[PDB]
Amino acid sequence: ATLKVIGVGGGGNNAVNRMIDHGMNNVEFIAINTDGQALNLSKAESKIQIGEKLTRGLGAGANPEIGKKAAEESREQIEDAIQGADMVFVTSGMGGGTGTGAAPVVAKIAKEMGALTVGVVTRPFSFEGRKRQTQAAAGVEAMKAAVDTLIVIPNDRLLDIVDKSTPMMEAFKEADNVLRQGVQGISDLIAVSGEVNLDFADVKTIMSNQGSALMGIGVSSGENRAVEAAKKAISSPLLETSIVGAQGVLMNITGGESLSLFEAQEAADIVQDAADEDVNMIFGTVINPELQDEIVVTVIATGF
Ligand SMILES: Nc1nc2c(ncn2[C@@H]2O[C@H](COP(=O)(O)OP(=O)(O)OP(O)(O)=S)[C@@H](O)[C@H]2O)c(=O)[nH]1
Repeated sequence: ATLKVIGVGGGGNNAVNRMIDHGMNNVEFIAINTDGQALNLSKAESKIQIGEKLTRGLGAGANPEIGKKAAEESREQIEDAIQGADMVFVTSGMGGGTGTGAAPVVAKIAKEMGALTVGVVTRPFSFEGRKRQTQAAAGVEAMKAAVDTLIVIPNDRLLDIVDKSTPMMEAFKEADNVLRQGVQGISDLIAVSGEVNLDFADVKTIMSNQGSALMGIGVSSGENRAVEAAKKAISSPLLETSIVGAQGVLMNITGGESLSLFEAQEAADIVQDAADEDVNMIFGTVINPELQDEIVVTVIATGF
């Protein structure tokens, strides 16, 4: 199953560049922008410049109608770059001109083409003002009605989880953790055949046309290693929705040879309780003898 990560706008490409510098293998990146000046500094193995005649190589100057029309008009090259993909993550800063307008349509392209399409967008800092927060909003709703399932990140939460000293690029990286977690997690299920296996059909089942989504990976060792990992796993302070009310869950548990039944049940109960609802849970496990004292819980939860 081939996974493609698509940045749309400068935000999206920064997202991409950081994720490359982090090193993610067996995921194919695509950078997409109106701004040529940007794309020239992207590390993406594949780049697509859109709205060329609309903007002559400049960004969309905070009118999304431009990013929209731009992409809608470079559809065919986009499609060629997409093709061969089973799942696509569409990543974008909402509020700009390019992202807000083009991103909803990259994903609508991606959905019609048949891909399982996950939106991962940022809402902007309150300090960017009301007007941007509203353009951002319009984007997010287009993105919701355009994808299978959407992840939203109000940028303001960074200010809540950062200390007064943290460089800006660090805060943005911490926001990247969401995308990195989903991508690494799914990539990992797909690549490994478990004792109780999860595969891509399960991903399709919990993620197709489900609205809001949470994606986590939690890692821990110690006494309560399984409760602690499942608790790390299901908890971003960076999201718009919590886990509560979830209606679909896919959950994988990876451990060494001492992975107990009792504690697999314990992590699964962390989750099942946490939704506060009768869930459709699909459950899987992997015993990786390399792993010594630590376990990793991968959780993907939708249905809000
Ligand atoms: N969290 C995070 N947010 C970003 C980043 N880059 C931009 N943003 C936010 O996302 C929004 C849009 O990002 P940006 O890439 O500048 O828009 P654009 O679509 O490129 O807009 P334009 O070039 O046509 S004007 C901005 O309002 C900003 O708040 C980033 O690297 N990390």
